[PDB]
Amino acid sequence: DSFVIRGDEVRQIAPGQTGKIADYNYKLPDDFTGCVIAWNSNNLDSKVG
Amino acid sequence: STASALGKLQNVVNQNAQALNTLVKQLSSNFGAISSVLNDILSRLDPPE
Repeated sequence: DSFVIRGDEVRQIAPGQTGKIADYNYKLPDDFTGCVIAWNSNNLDSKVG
Repeated sequence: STASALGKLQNVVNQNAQALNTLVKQLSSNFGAISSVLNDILSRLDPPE
Protein backbone atom coordinates (compact mmCIF):
# COMPACT_ATOMS: atom_id res chain seq x y z
CA ASP A 1 0.00 0.00 0.00
CA SER A 2 1.45 3.32 -1.15
CA PHE A 3 0.71 6.98 -0.45
CA VAL A 4 2.31 10.32 0.45
CA ILE A 5 2.23 12.20 3.78
CA ARG A 6 4.16 14.92 5.58
CA GLY A 7 7.25 14.43 7.71
CA ASP A 8 5.59 14.71 11.12
CA GLU A 9 2.81 12.23 10.34
CA VAL A 10 5.00 9.17 9.69
CA ARG A 11 5.04 8.43 13.42
CA GLN A 12 1.29 7.79 13.24
CA ILE A 13 1.81 4.85 10.84
CA ALA A 14 2.28 2.11 13.42
CA PRO A 15 0.12 -0.59 15.01
CA GLY A 16 -1.94 0.61 17.96
CA GLN A 17 -1.33 4.28 17.19
CA THR A 18 -3.73 7.16 17.73
CA GLY A 19 -3.70 10.55 16.04
CA LYS A 20 -5.24 12.19 12.99
CA ILE A 21 -4.11 10.18 9.97
CA ALA A 22 -4.06 6.89 11.88
CA ASP A 23 -7.78 7.07 12.67
CA TYR A 24 -9.29 9.05 9.77
CA ASN A 25 -7.20 8.06 6.73
CA TYR A 26 -5.35 4.77 7.27
CA LYS A 27 -5.78 2.42 10.23
CA LEU A 28 -3.45 -0.50 10.91
CA PRO A 29 -4.47 -3.57 12.94
CA ASP A 30 -2.99 -3.90 16.41
CA ASP A 31 -1.46 -7.30 15.60
CA PHE A 32 -0.04 -6.11 12.27
CA THR A 33 2.77 -8.17 10.78
CA GLY A 34 4.85 -6.67 8.03
CA CYS A 35 7.03 -3.65 7.44
CA VAL A 36 6.78 0.08 6.73
CA ILE A 37 9.03 2.09 4.40
CA ALA A 38 9.28 5.88 4.26
CA TRP A 39 11.58 8.05 2.15
CA ASN A 40 11.93 11.68 1.14
CA SER A 41 10.36 13.25 -1.94
CA ASN A 42 10.83 16.98 -1.31
CA ASN A 43 12.96 17.23 -4.46
CA LEU A 44 10.38 15.40 -6.61
CA ASP A 45 6.92 15.63 -5.01
CA SER A 46 7.23 19.26 -3.82
CA LYS A 47 6.22 22.03 -6.22
CA VAL A 48 7.28 25.67 -6.16
CA GLY A 49 3.72 26.57 -7.15
CA SER B 1 -25.21 -27.90 79.67
CA THR B 2 -21.53 -27.98 78.70
CA ALA B 3 -20.57 -26.47 75.36
CA SER B 4 -17.44 -26.93 73.23
CA ALA B 5 -17.89 -30.71 73.28
CA LEU B 6 -18.38 -30.79 69.50
CA GLY B 7 -15.23 -29.00 68.45
CA LYS B 8 -14.58 -31.15 65.40
CA LEU B 9 -17.81 -30.52 63.49
CA GLN B 10 -17.78 -26.81 64.30
CA ASN B 11 -14.16 -26.72 63.17
CA VAL B 12 -15.07 -28.27 59.83
CA VAL B 13 -17.87 -25.78 59.27
CA ASN B 14 -15.64 -22.85 60.17
CA GLN B 15 -12.85 -24.00 57.87
CA ASN B 16 -15.16 -24.29 54.87
CA ALA B 17 -16.73 -20.90 55.52
CA GLN B 18 -13.39 -19.17 56.00
CA ALA B 19 -11.92 -20.60 52.80
CA LEU B 20 -14.91 -19.48 50.77
CA ASN B 21 -14.89 -16.04 52.39
CA THR B 22 -11.24 -15.38 51.62
CA LEU B 23 -11.69 -16.60 48.06
CA VAL B 24 -14.41 -13.99 47.60
CA LYS B 25 -12.36 -11.31 49.36
CA GLN B 26 -9.51 -11.83 46.92
CA LEU B 27 -11.52 -10.06 44.20
CA SER B 28 -10.72 -6.64 45.63
CA SER B 29 -6.95 -6.96 45.25
CA ASN B 30 -4.86 -5.09 42.69
CA PHE B 31 -2.08 -7.52 41.72
CA GLY B 32 -0.03 -4.57 40.51
CA ALA B 33 -2.55 -3.21 38.01
CA ILE B 34 -3.94 0.32 38.18
CA SER B 35 -7.37 -0.68 39.50
CA SER B 36 -9.30 -3.66 40.82
CA VAL B 37 -12.33 -3.24 38.52
CA LEU B 38 -12.41 -3.97 34.80
CA ASN B 39 -14.81 -1.15 33.96
CA ASP B 40 -12.44 1.62 35.05
CA ILE B 41 -9.49 0.09 33.22
CA LEU B 42 -11.58 -0.24 30.07
CA SER B 43 -13.04 3.27 30.31
CA ARG B 44 -9.79 5.08 31.15
CA LEU B 45 -7.27 3.60 28.70
CA ASP B 46 -6.86 2.59 25.07
CA PRO B 47 -6.63 -1.14 24.24
CA PRO B 48 -2.82 -1.44 23.90
CA GLU B 49 -2.12 -1.21 27.65
